[PDB]
Amino acid sequence: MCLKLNLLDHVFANPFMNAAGVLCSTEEDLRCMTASSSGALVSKSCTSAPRDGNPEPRYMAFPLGSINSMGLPNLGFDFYLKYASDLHDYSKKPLFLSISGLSVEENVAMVRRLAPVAQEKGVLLELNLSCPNVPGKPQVAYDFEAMRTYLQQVSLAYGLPFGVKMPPYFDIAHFDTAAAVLNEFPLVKFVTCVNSVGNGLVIDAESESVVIKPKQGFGGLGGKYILPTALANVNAFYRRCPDKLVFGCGGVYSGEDAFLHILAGASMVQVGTALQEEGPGIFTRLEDELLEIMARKGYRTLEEFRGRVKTIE
Amino acid sequence: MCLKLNLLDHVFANPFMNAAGVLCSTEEDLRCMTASSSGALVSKSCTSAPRDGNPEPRYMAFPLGSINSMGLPNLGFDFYLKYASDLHDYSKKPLFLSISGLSVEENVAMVRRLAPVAQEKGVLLELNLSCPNVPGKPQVAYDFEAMRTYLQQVSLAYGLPFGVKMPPYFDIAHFDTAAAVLNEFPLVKFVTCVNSVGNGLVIDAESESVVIKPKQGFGGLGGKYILPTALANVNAFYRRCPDKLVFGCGGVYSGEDAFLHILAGASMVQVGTALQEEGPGIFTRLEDELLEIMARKGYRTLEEFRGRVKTIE
Ligand SMILES: Cc1cc2nc3c(=O)[nH]c(=O)nc-3n(C[C@H](O)[C@H](O)[C@H](O)COP(=O)(O)O)c2cc1C
Ligand SMILES: Cc1cc2nc3c(=O)[nH]c(=O)nc-3n(C[C@H](O)[C@H](O)[C@H](O)COP(=O)(O)O)c2cc1C
Ligand SMILES: COc1ccccc1CCc1c(C(=O)O)[nH]c(=O)[nH]c1=O
Ligand SMILES: COc1ccccc1CCc1c(C(=O)O)[nH]c(=O)[nH]c1=O
Repeated sequence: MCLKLNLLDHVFANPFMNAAGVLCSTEEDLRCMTASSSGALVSKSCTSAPRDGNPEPRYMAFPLGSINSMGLPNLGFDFYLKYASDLHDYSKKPLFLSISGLSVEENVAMVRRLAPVAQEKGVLLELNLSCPNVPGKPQVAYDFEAMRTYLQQVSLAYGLPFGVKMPPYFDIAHFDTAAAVLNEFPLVKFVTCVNSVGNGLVIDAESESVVIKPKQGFGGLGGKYILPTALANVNAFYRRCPDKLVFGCGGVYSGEDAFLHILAGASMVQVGTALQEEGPGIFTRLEDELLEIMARKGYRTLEEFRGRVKTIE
Repeated sequence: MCLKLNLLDHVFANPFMNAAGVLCSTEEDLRCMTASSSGALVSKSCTSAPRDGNPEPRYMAFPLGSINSMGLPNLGFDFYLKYASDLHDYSKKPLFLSISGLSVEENVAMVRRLAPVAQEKGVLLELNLSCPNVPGKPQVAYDFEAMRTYLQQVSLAYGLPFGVKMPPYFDIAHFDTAAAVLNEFPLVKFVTCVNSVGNGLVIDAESESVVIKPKQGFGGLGGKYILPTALANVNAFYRRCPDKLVFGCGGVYSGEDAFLHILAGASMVQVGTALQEEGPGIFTRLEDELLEIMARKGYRTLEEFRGRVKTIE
């Protein structure tokens, strides 16, 4: 019985990894993720220049999940490119590098310089499209014309297989349109579903106050709130993009939740809120828990059940 | 100490009512809601002709909420219009009728017939701007030009104050656009935020199956999963639509949850999943709980805290 996978010309001990943003901003964080039992890691979504992000408090967690308006804090592209080129030990596990430029030109600038390190070292690009562009316009992946432009320019600039981090969608027409945009780009080899459920609002009853400072308390939701949303997106893109991989992200706290993601179509399974809350020991727990469900069911490998969710009649 | 309020030229014993679709389809259901302690009731969204809806199972509930793809089952507009005009006891509480025609023309035809009953009896119109999926196009409230058409045509055809049931939005630009549409229409006097979080997917681990039959298991989410989404929409439209009332719906299981909705800006507070699961007894509990939290805080009226959620400076 085993959790091994072989995809994107890399070998993974198990499907688990951090979600971009969690335990991945500093060298210390990336060393910690590398030392963990995860099957891979992704570095913090970066911009060309370092960012301090938004004022605190900017993340808060609760029994059913988390809310954040971090402001994209990160150490800048050059730091994560150096980590990929010179510091990461690729004998331990594969590395993804997430980029999240605030314009198409910023993305292009970065991926031009990532390319030779991807080619030589095998770091894998995740492009965040659940990202602001022009204020007053929707985020990139909710603006299909912008999304197409970003994908065309990054495809041309980078020229190697990459993946994309998607926001959740809520309307069948959007699933259809979004997947058709993605399927225009052969270099998009994996699709990570999902980024946060956007612009939720947590209010504390005792204090009568919102719980984060930026955006008058509005921020993106993760955790137990979003697992059925996550599963729907994984399965919608799994069905619509038969020549791509889907990676699942949202609401994973247990091996059971991972099993559901995988039944929906997930290859890799990313862990955000739960990892932020529990720390990197979560990965040995998730592995044990998933193996125990597999043993009970008689499944020996992940491919035996991946995408095999049953529908009714 | 009592929770009685006046809105829309009606008096309400308390801000609670059912959410459209729950406990409101049949004459029996409407009589049960009328006999309850709720401050108001709303009828099942209707079409011009009766509908069977989708195959069963089409609703399921879980500790964190519910999923549904009912398919707009309803007894038809003539039945609900007769209920409003002949059967409802207005001395007990106000009645809202929800309309959800499958085209603008169908909505116009229903509202032209409702108008004189509204004038004579004081029934209130809630226009549902959510739709079965049509391939190649989004739900009406996610297509802003379609929404503007619907509202223009209904406003002209009806000519009296009405409200609109909205799906959740997840993007700040979308809140700005949606609210600007709604503010073009002076007759839209209340906005109900929110309908279900669209097209989630619940999967059962043991059976490895989806839990509802229609739409390959996809359906709208309610209950605990959606409370921060609901609060965000309530507050976003409360801030954007100062000349309208906002009715909150989503995630209410307790008086504290109602208190959060009202802090965010809600005038009435609708109860869907929790009502389906607990039954109409829930209304007495919710009242008791809300009054208890008001007493502990020193609030004597709802106006004292409605929309007064605090932000961090
Ligand atoms: C503190 C925090 C920071 C985040 N930063 C990013 C980011 O920089 N890039 C990105 O793609 N997603 C980011 N996300 C989103 C997560 O990658 C993930 O998509 C989301 O939290 C849902 O997964 P979960 O339910 O496991 O939390 C962040 C999430 C959190 C909680
Ligand atoms: C079984 C069921 C049927 C529903 N039917 C409708 C409907 O006919 N019209 C409508 O406006 N909303 C309908 N809804 C949505 C609810 O009114 C409500 O917006 C949603 O369930 C979120 O509230 P909750 O978290 O309290 O469940 C339905 C919900 C359920 C669970
Ligand atoms: C400036 O970057 C923003 C701002 C608001 C919302 C989302 C982003 C992109 C970065 C990001 C953030 C973030 O830094 O707020 N949080 C997430 O949950 N996911 C993300 O992808
Ligand atoms: C989201 O509304 C839909 C979805 C599919 C088919 C019909 C509708 C409108 C009626 C409705 C339904 C429904 O009858 O399925 N369920 C909801 O949660 N909200 C509704 O407003």
